[PDB]
Amino acid sequence: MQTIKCVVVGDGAVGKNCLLISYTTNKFPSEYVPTVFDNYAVTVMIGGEPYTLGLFDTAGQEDYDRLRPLSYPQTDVFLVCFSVVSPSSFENVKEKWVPEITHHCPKTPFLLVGTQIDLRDDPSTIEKLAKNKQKPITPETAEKLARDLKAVKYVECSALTQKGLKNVFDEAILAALE
Amino acid sequence: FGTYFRVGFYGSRFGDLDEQEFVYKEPAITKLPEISHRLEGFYGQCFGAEFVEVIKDSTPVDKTKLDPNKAYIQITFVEPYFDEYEMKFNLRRFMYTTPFTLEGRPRGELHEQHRRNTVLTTMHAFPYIKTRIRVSQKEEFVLTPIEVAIEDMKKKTLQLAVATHQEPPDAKMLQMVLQGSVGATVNQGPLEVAQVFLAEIPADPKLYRHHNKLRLCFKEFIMRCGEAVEKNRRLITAEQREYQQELKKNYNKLRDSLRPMIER
Repeated sequence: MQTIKCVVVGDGAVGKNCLLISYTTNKFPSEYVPTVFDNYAVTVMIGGEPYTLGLFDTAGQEDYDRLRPLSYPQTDVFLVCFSVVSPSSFENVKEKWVPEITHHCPKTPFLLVGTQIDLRDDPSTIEKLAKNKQKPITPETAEKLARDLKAVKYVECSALTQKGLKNVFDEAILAALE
Repeated sequence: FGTYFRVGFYGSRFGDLDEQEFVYKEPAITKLPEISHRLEGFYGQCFGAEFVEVIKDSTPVDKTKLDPNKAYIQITFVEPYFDEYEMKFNLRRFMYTTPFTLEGRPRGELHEQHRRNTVLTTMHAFPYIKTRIRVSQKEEFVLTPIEVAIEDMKKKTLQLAVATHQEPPDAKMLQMVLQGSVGATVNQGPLEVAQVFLAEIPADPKLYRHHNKLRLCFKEFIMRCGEAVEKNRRLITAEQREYQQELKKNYNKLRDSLRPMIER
C-alpha cells in the first residue's frame, strides 16, 4: 500500500524531533545533519514486507493550537510523546494531547510513547528530580495510563541509546494496519 | 540490495580487532538500532555487558577519552560512494557524513554549519564471500556552510518533486513533504537559508560559484513548491480545505520573499 500517515505530538522539548530525525536517517543524536525542513519519511521492513511511514513532526506550543490540528485529517496513527523524566510532559498527555487528538480523530489509533528512557535509571537524574519533589515515570504507570486512556499501547525508547527506537515505529505501523 | 555500516572496535579487550574498522553489509533495510543491538548484545555475551559501550558518534575516536577497561564499538551508517562527476554490483567505496562547526561542536547556525564526508575504501569489493570487509583507506572531504545548504536544498527539491509527480498519486506523502517545505513549524524554513547565503553578493569569485549555484537551487525549489501546491488542490478532502488554504498562503509568502534574492 501507500504512505502511512503518522502524526507525532507532545510537549516541546521531549525529544520528538531528535528521535524522528535519528531513526529516519540512521544517525545517533550527535551526528544527525541539521535541516531547515519539517517531517520525515522512512521505509521499514516488518515480516519481510516494506512499509512507508510519513512522520509529521508538530510544534507543541500554544501558538500552534489553531494550526496544528489542520494536519489531523486522514491521520492513520498518532504518537503521543512525553519524556519519562518530565512529569509535566506526562501530565500533558492526560490534559492536553489525548483530549486534543481524540476530539479531532475519535476513531484513530494512538500510542503513548515515553522518551529519554536512558535518563530514567540514572541515579543522579532520579536524585535531581527528587530534590525538585518529582519522580520519573515508570513503565508501570505509563502502561496503566495507556490502558486507562485507551491508547493502542505504550512504547518507549531512547534516541541516544537507540533502545526501543525501531520498536516505536513498528508498533505505529502495526497499529495503522489495524 | 543491502544496508552498509562502518564498524570499528576500540580497547585492548578486542585483542587483534582493537582499532580495526570494517564495512558490514546488512540485509535489505537494516536500521541503526538493529545492527547496534546485535553488536552490543554479541560483545556483551563475550565480554560481559558491563564492559561494552557503543560509541554514539561518527567522529574519529580519541582513545584518551575512553575508559581503557571497556570495549567500545563505533557504528556508522554508510552509503555506497560515488564522486560527484560519477553521479551524472562491484562496490569498494562507502561514505558517511558528520556535521561539524569550526567552533568545535557538531551543529551550529546556518552560517557555521559544515559537513565532513568521510570516504572509506574496503580491502576487497562487494559482493564478497564474507558479510563484512576490512577498511584499507579513509579519506576526508569537507563541505562549507553554503555547500551544506546547497545539498539540503537539492535533496528536498527532489523529494518534493517526486512526491508531487508520482503515479499513482500519494497525497499523504505529498502533504508531508510540502507542509515541511513551505510550512515548517519546528525547523526554521528555507527563507532563513536565502537570507544568510544569498542576501549579499560576495566579493570573492570562488564564493560566487556557490552563491550562483544556491540561487539556482532556490529557483528549482520554489518552482517545485508551486507545482506541489497546485497538485495538492486536486488531492485534498473537503475537510482539508483550510489546510490547503494555509499551504497556499505559506507558499505565496515564501515565493514573494525569495523573489528579490533569486534575481541577482
